Amino acid sequence: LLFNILGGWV
Amino acid sequence: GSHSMRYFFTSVSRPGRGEPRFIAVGYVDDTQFVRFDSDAASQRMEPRAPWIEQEGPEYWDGETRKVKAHSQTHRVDLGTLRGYYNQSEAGSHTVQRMYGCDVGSDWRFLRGYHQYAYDGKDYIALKEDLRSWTAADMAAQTTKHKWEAAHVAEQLRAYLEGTCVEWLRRYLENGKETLQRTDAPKTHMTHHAVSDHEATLRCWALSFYPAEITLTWQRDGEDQTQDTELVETRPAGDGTFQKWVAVVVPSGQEQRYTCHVQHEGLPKPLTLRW
Amino acid sequence: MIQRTPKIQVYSRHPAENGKSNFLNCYVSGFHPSDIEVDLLKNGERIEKVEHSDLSFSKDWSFYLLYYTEFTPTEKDEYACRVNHVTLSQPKIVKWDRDM
Repeated sequence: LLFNILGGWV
Repeated sequence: GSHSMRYFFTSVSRPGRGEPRFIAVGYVDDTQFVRFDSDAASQRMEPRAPWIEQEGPEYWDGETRKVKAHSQTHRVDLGTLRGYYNQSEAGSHTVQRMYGCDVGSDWRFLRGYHQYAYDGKDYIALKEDLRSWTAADMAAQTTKHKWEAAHVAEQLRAYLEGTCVEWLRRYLENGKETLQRTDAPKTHMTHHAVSDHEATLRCWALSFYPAEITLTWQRDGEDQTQDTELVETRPAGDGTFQKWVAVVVPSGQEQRYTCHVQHEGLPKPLTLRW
Repeated sequence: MIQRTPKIQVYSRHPAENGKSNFLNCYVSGFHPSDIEVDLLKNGERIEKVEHSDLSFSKDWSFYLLYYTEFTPTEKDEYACRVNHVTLSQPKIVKWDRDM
């Protein structure tokens, strides 16, 4: 299951 | 044995023609189980192993949803990073991201990881305890502050310590025929003398699973690992693995050089001779 | 830009026996950046039907791919892998030495 990535821009 | 779940992400900018190339792949141990490729036509997360194909549409909708968002994020990072280092927009550049979790033989959480690279070099990584970041340089340092402010580490830690581990166990169970197998290397030796006064002994390990292994030559039973010649473990292309180690030996002396093999799939370690 | 040279391995999926269908692998790894051209060669010519694995990468960020194709190993036929990449100034060809 993938990480629920939200607003994780560098 | 111990197990792990790992996601691997790659995004390559195409200077002139818009959308980056983005490839995402998921592994349990050495077995790939899902993939997304932005060049393929389905634009969905696709199965790569039978034991994932039983997951319902909710899974596949969620997994496509979250893998799209990974894509969009890297695509915006490509532009950002280009600014950070002040690069022209004529070159092609790469972001890679890798995260996942490890469990022991009792399937108990052992550790988490999450690292991010730019143009093939460390950018920023989550530290071992999963509460802090290590930044490669000045650019990463600015990314560190962003992510601290957004509590990205807290989100990842909760993911890596619970969700990640929990679904890994589900996968390990659902696909136990395959993921939980041990195939012992079918082993053997081949001899070859270049001229006729020194000889090369190659010791082969084949068709094994899982991919971890020890293949070593010893002299007189004393560990001689400098005059040796090894290759990286390669995939046989069918879900098992191959490796060989080789040594040079002055014709007439081989009896004090033997092959030493360890592997999960063997009841006892193997020895070899010619 | 750190760029890394691909290491190349040509081998067959199983131990090869003249006459019986099989699979030939070209496994390229340790490379950076990701763009890479891999042709599997039969007697100096290029086989049309050749699939590859999904691009992935090692702990050290260098990528690795597997190009494979079924073939039947006669005793006379020559098989090799040809790889070009930005770190190779000249295409590299590695020969399938069955009795390695």
